[PDB]
Amino acid sequence: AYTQQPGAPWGLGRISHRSKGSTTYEYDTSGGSGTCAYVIDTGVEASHPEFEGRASQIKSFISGQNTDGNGHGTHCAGTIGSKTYGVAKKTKIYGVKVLDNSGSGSYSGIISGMDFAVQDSKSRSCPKGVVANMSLGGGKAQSVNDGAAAMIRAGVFLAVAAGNDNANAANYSPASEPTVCTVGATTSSDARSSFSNYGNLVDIFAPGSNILSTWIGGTTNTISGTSMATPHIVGLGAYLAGLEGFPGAQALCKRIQTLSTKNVLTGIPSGTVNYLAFNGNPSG
Amino acid sequence: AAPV
Ligand SMILES: [Ca+2]
Repeated sequence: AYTQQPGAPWGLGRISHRSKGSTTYEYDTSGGSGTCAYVIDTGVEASHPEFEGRASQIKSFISGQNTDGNGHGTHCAGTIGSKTYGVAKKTKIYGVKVLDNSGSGSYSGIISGMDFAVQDSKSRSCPKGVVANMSLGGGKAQSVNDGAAAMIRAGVFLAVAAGNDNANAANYSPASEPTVCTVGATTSSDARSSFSNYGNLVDIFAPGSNILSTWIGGTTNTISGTSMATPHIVGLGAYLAGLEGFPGAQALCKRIQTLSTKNVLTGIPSGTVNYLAFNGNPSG
Repeated sequence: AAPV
């Protein structure tokens, strides 16, 4: 059941079509329903009307901050499954705050958040899959890549942000973990976003510049970053899992790379894949 | 880490 959503943020039109320019987002109605998506960030503003009751922020590893008072996590949750700005429109969102509101998190608090989401995901109703979003990063830490790797090993499609350093992702975490689906950011004229990290360790590219999404205070905001490209991927996967069935956590990153539009991007250096997300739309 |  393919429907279409007219006047959709360019990023959604870019993923349901092989050629750029479309403002219509075409997708199957199931829209990642029966699937669960964990947003590991500054938290998610559940009350927001764009989530249609499908978001609940359930855990925090930050002292006395049990709410997204930053904006990052809610912006990312909107791209994953908000009514107007999200990919997987029937998905269920769960927020785990691992970054305080000034936008900072200890690696320890982050590793704990990843495990919490894995352990918690099994107490939730996600018959068609559990996906995860980590639009965060810092210097390379094996401890983090390992906690990240473990999520993958438990069957959770974890996608993480390449980074906004215009550098090779190999030097950051969760970015450098071979096992997670690392995401680079894309421009609407099909160029790698000037800030997007790159390298062999990045597994896919998706809309990352000028992305409109949900924001704290009941609004929307338009920001650019690899954290904007990542929820395009986490959402794309929930959608593919609710439509084609969950194939595995790494296999879902693999499936995404197979569907991806090839050699259409510019700004992509040698050693870096030239893959742009595509949702498999028959009439795409 | 910081959000990106
Ligand atoms: Ca990777």
